[PDB]
Amino acid sequence: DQRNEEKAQREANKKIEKQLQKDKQVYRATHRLLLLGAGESGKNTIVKQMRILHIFETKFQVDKVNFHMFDVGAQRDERRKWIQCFNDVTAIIFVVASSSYNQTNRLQAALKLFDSIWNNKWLRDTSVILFLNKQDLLAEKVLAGKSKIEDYFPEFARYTTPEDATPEPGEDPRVTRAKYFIRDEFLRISTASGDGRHYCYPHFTCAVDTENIRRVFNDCRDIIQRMHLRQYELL
Amino acid sequence: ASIAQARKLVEQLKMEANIDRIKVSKAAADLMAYCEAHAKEDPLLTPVPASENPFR
Amino acid sequence: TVSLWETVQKWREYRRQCQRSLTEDPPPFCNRTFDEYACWPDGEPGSFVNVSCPWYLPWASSVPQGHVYRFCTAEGLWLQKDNSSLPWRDLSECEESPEEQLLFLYIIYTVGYALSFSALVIASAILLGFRHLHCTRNYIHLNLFASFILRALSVFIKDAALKWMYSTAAQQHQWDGLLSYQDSLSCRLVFLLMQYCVAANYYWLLVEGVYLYTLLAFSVLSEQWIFRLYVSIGWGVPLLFVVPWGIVKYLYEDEGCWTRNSNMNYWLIIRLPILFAIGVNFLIFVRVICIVVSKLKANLTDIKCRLAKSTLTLIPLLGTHEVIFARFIKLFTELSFTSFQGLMVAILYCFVNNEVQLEFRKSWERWRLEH
Amino acid sequence: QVQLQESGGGLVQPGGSLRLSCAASGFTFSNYKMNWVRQAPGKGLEWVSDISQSGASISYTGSVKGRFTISRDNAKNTLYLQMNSLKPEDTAVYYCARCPAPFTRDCFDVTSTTYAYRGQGTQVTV
Amino acid sequence: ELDQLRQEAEQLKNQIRDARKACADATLSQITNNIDPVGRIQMRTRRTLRGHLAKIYAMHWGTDSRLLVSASQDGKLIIWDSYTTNKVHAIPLRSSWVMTCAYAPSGNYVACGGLDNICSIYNLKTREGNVRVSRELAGHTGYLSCCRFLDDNQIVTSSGDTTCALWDIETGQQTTTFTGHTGDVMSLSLAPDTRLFVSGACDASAKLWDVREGMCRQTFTGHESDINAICFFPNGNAFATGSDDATCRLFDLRADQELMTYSHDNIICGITSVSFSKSGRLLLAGYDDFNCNVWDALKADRAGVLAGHDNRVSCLGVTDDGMAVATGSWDSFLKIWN
Ligand SMILES: CC(C)CCC[C@@H](C)[C@H]1CC[C@H]2[C@@H]3CC=C4C[C@@H](O)CC[C@]4(C)[C@H]3CC[C@]12C
Ligand SMILES: CC(C)CCC[C@@H](C)[C@H]1CC[C@H]2[C@@H]3CC=C4C[C@@H](O)CC[C@]4(C)[C@H]3CC[C@]12C
Ligand SMILES: CC(C)CCC[C@@H](C)[C@H]1CC[C@H]2[C@@H]3CC=C4C[C@@H](O)CC[C@]4(C)[C@H]3CC[C@]12C
Ligand SMILES: CC(C)CCC[C@@H](C)[C@H]1CC[C@H]2[C@@H]3CC=C4C[C@@H](O)CC[C@]4(C)[C@H]3CC[C@]12C
Ligand SMILES: CC(C)CCC[C@@H](C)[C@H]1CC[C@H]2[C@@H]3CC=C4C[C@@H](O)CC[C@]4(C)[C@H]3CC[C@]12C
Ligand SMILES: CC(C)CCC[C@@H](C)[C@H]1CC[C@H]2[C@@H]3CC=C4C[C@@H](O)CC[C@]4(C)[C@H]3CC[C@]12C
Ligand SMILES: *c1nc2cc(Cl)c(Cl)cc2nc1NC(C)(C)C
Repeated sequence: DQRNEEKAQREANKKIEKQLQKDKQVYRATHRLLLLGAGESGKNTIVKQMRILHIFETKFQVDKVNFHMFDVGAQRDERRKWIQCFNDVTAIIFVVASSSYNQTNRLQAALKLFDSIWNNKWLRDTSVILFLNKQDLLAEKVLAGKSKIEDYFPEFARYTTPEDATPEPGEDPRVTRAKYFIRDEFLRISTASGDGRHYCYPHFTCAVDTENIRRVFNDCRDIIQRMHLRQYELL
Repeated sequence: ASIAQARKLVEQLKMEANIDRIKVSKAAADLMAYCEAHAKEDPLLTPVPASENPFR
Repeated sequence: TVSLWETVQKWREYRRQCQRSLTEDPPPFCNRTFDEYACWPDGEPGSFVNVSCPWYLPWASSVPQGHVYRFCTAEGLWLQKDNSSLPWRDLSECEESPEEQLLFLYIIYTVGYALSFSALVIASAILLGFRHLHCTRNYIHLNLFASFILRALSVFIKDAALKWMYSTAAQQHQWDGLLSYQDSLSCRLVFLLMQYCVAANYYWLLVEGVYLYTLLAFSVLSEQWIFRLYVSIGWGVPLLFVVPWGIVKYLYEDEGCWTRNSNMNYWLIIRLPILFAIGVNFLIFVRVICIVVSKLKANLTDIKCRLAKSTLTLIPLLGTHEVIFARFIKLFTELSFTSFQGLMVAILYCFVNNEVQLEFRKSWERWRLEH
Repeated sequence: QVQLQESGGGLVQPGGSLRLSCAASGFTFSNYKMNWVRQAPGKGLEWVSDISQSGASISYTGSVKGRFTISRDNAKNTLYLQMNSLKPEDTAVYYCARCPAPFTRDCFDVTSTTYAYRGQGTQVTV
Repeated sequence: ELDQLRQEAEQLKNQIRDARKACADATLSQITNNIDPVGRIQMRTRRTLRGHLAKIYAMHWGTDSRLLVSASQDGKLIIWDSYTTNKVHAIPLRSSWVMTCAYAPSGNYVACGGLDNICSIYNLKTREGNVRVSRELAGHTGYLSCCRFLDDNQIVTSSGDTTCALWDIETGQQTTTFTGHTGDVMSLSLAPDTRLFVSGACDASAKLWDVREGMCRQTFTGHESDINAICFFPNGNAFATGSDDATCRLFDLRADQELMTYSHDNIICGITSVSFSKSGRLLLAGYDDFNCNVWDALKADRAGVLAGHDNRVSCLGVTDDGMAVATGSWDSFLKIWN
């Protein structure tokens, strides 16, 4: 008889669909984060502190919210293709080494890869959390003044600090200039294209900074909130 | 360094060069011959009746 | 139109008055006759009664020039050539500003509900027929549309049933034959359905607000269980306060098809939960507007003319028309806004919505290419 | 075949001027975004200057702004880089590259170590 | 010695190009002008298989032409019944980023591979019915982009490692490594005789490998962007490619070059998946504009459109009798068409 075997298929499918609902309740609860970065950009320490303090795969949980960070390691340097895998990803975590030298314009390399992420038509709705790492080694670098960004960016000399500057105690004007100047070199790309779909959240971090897990959590809440507010066209 | 890459690429170029290539006219004839010969066994080229369509 | 109500009350009170009047004064020509629905007055022998048509109908003051002339015989009242005992009389002779004002208002409000109902069943069909719009926010939207449609048909009923009764009674100068339906439990129960449709509309607006707010705040929820919870709330908590209101009206209150909220405290049983729904919708509305302006102020020119469009799109959805309402112009706006908010929600969330304009675009062009 | 042959490099004294011509052949030049990258001695591939398909949007690296200028001939499938007022840091093998996808503003991995649609490079010594 | 060997390479390439032009005595646009068109192919969605939670990246038919496997970014390898629309197995994967999946032609095994650089083998015909890992084929230094089960415990895996591989599952070691691609190797397609396979990479080039010998039998250039999909012609003497170039090219193993270009000026979207009809006259192509185009394989005409996907169509698949077309997409829905 074929009715009985068909009803057995229906019963197995019923069990499987119950399991798939139970698994989707976990899927749409965890947040997928693609973690990009250049060579030895200091992102490994950020992985370690987000791992222990509560490719490679990291599942952590802050404020009862689950996050999955996918450090693309043992992968080639041609990020053209596997990055299409990251559309459902809530946030592409972009780590830039602000004081990568004291090799060859790693900052302009990050600016061009950032521009290629925003103008990518599949990431035209995936927001980018931007971690300008090594803000402490850039402090001593530019306040020392032996290795400048002016030789790499002449408009830095012609750039005046914005009124929205909030220098940390110990942040001399020579460092909060380069600090906010680079940030607006990236915001020049973040605002000249794709408004309202995706958003850049630049931050200044370092290996000793630990609340980076909340700055990313706060801005992934911001990402989801703006995705909903544009689902209702409220924004 | 790159000497091994260059020697491997040139041996691959000569391995790909010494092949029995066929005229595109004959290949075109073969392509249209298969498309014309097996057109009857294509139930999407010729729309199969729904009576023998299991996906109905 | 307005109410075949109070003229019924009039009739009854009237009869009680001149009943005792006629009993107190018995005329010694014309003899006494009680037609069981009309009390006559106490006159004098040797004279005749010349009076305008009775006052219980408001249209007596429409043309006060109308008159009642009833002559008397020794046998009293007429019996007709046919098989009929109704006395020979002509009384529609005095039957054909507040009237005009309220009329234009009501017809405009019915036009609003009719357009809202039509466009809204169209919008529900649109939300149902694409199968890509099937999401949980669109399931909440379909339920909210269905509840608005339920309240629209419910108001159609609430005005057509009254219209009917008024028509019949006035038409035959009848006033009997339909009070046996007014004193039945049938129109009471359909009126309970009316209050439930209204309450369910307000609470599905509330559910829409709650869903959007929790979508912005607590994104860790099971959309299989939370959607059942939201449907259960939107369809059942209106029951959970409409049917105790019904049993309170059944136990405590009199006839009148339950349309007289004379004891307003008993109607508060359904007033306060709807006011709670409106208040929580308002709190969610202000929190979402605070969030929207925070996202706008954290961005980079003029947020005012865009916040204007956002706020004007958000008002009908959460149904924040009511926050001012919860006296002509007052009731005029309190009716017109709730009448047109169905049309406004239908447009704003199924016609000018970009995702449905995309869906529709796709489907249209698909079939276009097909043909 | 994506073919990117280049000419015009060589030896020049510090402070001179040079113009590198990128004669593209095998892919329709007007369809895809083009740019220059360079690999100075010191193991660094850096992007230099963008130019869209039509030539409307042109950016430059800071160290080459105002002194480098790029043109494009979508008809001849050629890209030019006039290198005026050269500095001793400007010694590099210059690769004329195009990003992978046409009709895209995005430009991925042109500076990758083993990109496929990157030119053969010309050495410009200052 | 490098410049002179590059000169040798360029002149040998020029020799190959001149020999191809010397083989170019005509074209299909001239010989098949006397070939009648297939008409308008108006195909409609027959079944809607829903249940995936994320983008559906891969899909493969069973040998019975009844059962599919669909791999999706949520971490699921679901076995479907297209006749009874029933899920037979819901295989959770260790790595969520599953970029490929395969149904063994014997029906016994099912593979899946992705960013973990590992091709995981699950055993379907197990004594308890519980589909369990048999092997974890590690060894690629790049993400696993496409794996096709060869018959006799062999599996042909293509990676972003720029290197293909033929693995012996029983031992767990690859017996051959196919090298020569400079870009991420994106897709595989076993020939009908399963003795040669073809590889597409992000170098816009395709390589015909001899799985028995281990040599690239043939390198086909002509595409302009990243090869996203490859599929053999039913006779195994030609294959079709789809790339981000928004064009499909049809290479012939004998003509050693392109036969036809399947492009349209109003098409600017990359082609993610390719399949064939029983006659090879209908070319199934998934697109980024959310719909599949059924190209006329002899005229480069868009014979039809399979539209109805709300997002990018990522994987196509034809039934073994050709009776239906499964189309998985980034909308998490796998639709059966006929
Ligand atoms: C195209 C379809 C889906 C839209 C259907 C809209 C229909 C249901 C609308 C259009 C006109 C409306 C009617 C026109 C006016 C009246 C008279 C009023 O005293 C009772 C309601 C009633 C009878 C309306 C009932 C609903 C109605 C019939
Ligand atoms: C008074 C009448 C018109 C109300 C009828 C309720 C209808 C219009 C509404 C109420 C609940 C809704 C359903 C609830 C959820 C689902 C499950 C989904 O997988 C398919 C749509 C479906 C089935 C909706 C279809 C429309 C629906 C049935
Ligand atoms: C007078 C008639 C038309 C009123 C009909 C009201 C209908 C549309 C409302 C009121 C009660 C509602 C039901 C309340 C409870 C459930 C059980 C839940 O598991 C599925 C939804 C379901 C089945 C709802 C479907 C819609 C529903 C039936
Ligand atoms: C007198 C009251 C009842 C009616 C006034 C209109 C109310 C409902 C609406 C219209 C404009 C709205 C305001 C516009 C935006 C802001 C700025 C925000 O930072 C706090 C909330 C606040 C202040 C909103 C509160 C509610 C608001 C004032
Ligand atoms: C007056 C009655 C009839 C309608 C109410 C008008 C309301 C809905 C509209 C009209 C003008 C609108 C305001 C115009 C612009 C601004 C300034 C902005 O910074 C806060 C919101 C606010 C204040 C809008 C809130 C809503 C608003 C007050
Ligand atoms: C009684 C009158 C006011 C009803 C008016 C309904 C109007 C406002 C609604 C109903 C149908 C709607 C259209 C539905 C489909 C499309 C195609 C889309 O690509 C552009 C928007 C457009 C063109 C909508 C414009 C607004 C529209 C015409
Ligand atoms: C634009 N700007 C404003 C500004 C103010 Cl103060 C009010 Cl009240 C309304 C505005 N509306 C717009 N744009 C419309 C809604 C398109 C007229």
